[PDB]
Order: sequence, then structure tokens, then C-alpha cells
Amino acid sequence: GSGYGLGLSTRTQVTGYQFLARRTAMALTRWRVRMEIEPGRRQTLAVVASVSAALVICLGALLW
Amino acid sequence: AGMAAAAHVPHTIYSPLFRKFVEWIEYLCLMPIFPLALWLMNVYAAIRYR
Repeated sequence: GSGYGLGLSTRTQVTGYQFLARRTAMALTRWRVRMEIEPGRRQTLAVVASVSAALVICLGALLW
Repeated sequence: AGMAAAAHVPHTIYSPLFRKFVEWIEYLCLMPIFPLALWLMNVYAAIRYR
């Protein structure tokens, strides 16, 4: 009980946890949770796009 | 390290994202066995130099 250990988990629970984390992170920096727009994700995707763009140029150079 | 993990894992809590991550390690380990064993048996070089 109490969720101790390393038991398996459902994909619904994975996004469930990940949602509560985003909401709490927003509370520490913006002191509000209305979240009319969610800038937390938008700022993260721009980083993922930069890393992905860099790797694509490496594949191009490796293929050359 | 095994004894250390054996003593601490049963009384701690881990979030769903980490439990899902330890699960996928098994599948990531199974997939490379066949491609690697055939490489060790030299099959890819044997066929390419038929």
C-alpha cells in the first residue's frame, strides 16, 4: 500500500502526475494558478526545437 | 550497490514518471541482443563478401 516501491504504472497516471507538477511549478514563480495561457510548455518546446535542429545538422554533416 | 538498493527501495516513494522509466530499460536491453550476436558471429561481413 501507500504506493511504495517500483510497481508498474498506467499512461493515464503518467500524464496525471506531470500535470500536477506543471501547475505547482507555475505557483512558485507566478503566484497564481488561473493559467489562461500556459507559457511553461511553450518555453520548453523552444529548447527541444533547438536541440533537434542541432542534431539534424550533425546528421547532414555525417552523411556528407 | 545491490545491498544498498535492496534496503532503501522498499520504504521510499517514486513518482509514476520514474516507474515507467525503469520499466522501459528491460525492452531497451532486449532489442540489441540479436543485432549484436549476429555481428559477433561475423554474419554481416560474410554476406557482404559473399
